[PDB]
Amino acid sequence: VVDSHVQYRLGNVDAFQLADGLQYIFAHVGQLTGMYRYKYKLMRQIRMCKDLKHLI
Amino acid sequence: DKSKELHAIKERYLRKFVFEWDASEDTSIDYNPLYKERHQVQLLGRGFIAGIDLKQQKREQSRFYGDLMEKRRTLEEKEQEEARLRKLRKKEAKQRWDDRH
Amino acid sequence: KEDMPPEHVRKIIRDHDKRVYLGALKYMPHAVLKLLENMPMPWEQIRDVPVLYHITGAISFVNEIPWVIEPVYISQWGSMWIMMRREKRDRRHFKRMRFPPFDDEEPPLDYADNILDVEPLEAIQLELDPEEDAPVLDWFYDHQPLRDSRKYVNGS
Amino acid sequence: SLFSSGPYEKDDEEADAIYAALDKRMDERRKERREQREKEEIEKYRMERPKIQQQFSDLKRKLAEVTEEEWLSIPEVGD
RNA sequence: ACUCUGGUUUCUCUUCAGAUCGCAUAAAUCUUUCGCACUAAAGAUUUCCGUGGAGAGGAACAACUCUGAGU
Repeated sequence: VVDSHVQYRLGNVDAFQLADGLQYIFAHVGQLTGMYRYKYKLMRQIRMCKDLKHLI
Repeated sequence: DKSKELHAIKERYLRKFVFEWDASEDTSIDYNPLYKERHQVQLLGRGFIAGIDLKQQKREQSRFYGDLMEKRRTLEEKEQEEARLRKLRKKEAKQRWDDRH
Repeated sequence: KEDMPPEHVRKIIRDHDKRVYLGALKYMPHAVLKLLENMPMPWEQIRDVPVLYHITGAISFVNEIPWVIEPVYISQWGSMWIMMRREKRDRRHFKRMRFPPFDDEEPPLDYADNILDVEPLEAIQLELDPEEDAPVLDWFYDHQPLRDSRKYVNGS
Repeated sequence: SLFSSGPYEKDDEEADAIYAALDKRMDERRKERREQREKEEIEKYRMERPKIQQQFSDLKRKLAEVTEEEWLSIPEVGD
């Protein structure tokens, strides 16, 4: 997230592109983060984020 | 449906990290038509749901309130409404005028 | 306990008995939570924030809290949604980042060098027509909209 | 602990004292009520949770009264 | 229309708060529950996420616009 913000502030991508990147780094991020194996309980939060992404 | 309704009446009388919630766990499969196809919340022809596209939401209106508005409004009221609609269309065109490639 | 300029903290970070550093390292998750909470909103381009730079420099925590007026935040979110819908329906050739940053093993970019120099691009600020947005023209966009208006807000 | 207890010093003592004071200050929010409730719960559990040692504690206290002749005349269980 | 204790902002500490302490929402342990528990419910406990109440102390600039009061 911090590096995406830096790239948004380094002129690599547009601000709308930064918002899309944040949306990707939050929703559908269980695959990217891979925190489910570390703590199985987080899968509920991952499913909630997926549902929020679907609604949005 | 009908057989499903009768079966429901009789019934009332008597590891793996799944990422996406499967559609099996969904609800709102109602046999009755009245509780399946219910009239939407048409806010007196002047409102709609949030988030959805305003142009799309207004386009897909039921037109029931619009008919009453066009068959009840006064002639001067009709002229004022036409002027307001013309102003809104001009604003949309100005928005459409700023779009180019 | 007077404050100090951030330049000293940046120099210490770029420059820095392992007792003091190891002892105070026990609060990194709090710093991570503070950094997540104090991330800039889409309406803001650069969001300066106050932090707590440890003497050892092991962890710096953002002392500020993200308190925002509810109607102002709702208006910002609605304007952001409208602008996003417009940009999506217009810029159909949208190339989302949709990838991890290039630093697979690269050293972290120095915020002084590659982040404190380039002027950022314009954020997602919906156009404000003074015909209907006059009462909230200046109050619509800010890190803290009413951080100084005594008449409107409580204060700092 | 991943950090060996060996490499300490007076500065280490000061840093540890400061960190422990900060932790104790940040842990005193509900510390009094939590401690009182936990003590009451332990007292309640003492009614239904006798230690194996506690079990034979009353017998072991009186068992010391056996004299040396009594503690030496104990026959082998084979007879 | 006379006068009068009465300024707000902000920092810190203590203490209390079952009030939707917060128009938000997590974690952990035990317990009961059918398993053979991310994909599950119940009861409790605890720590965070951060508040309101009051008191105490501190530094900035308002001194009576204001209001309550002494006409």
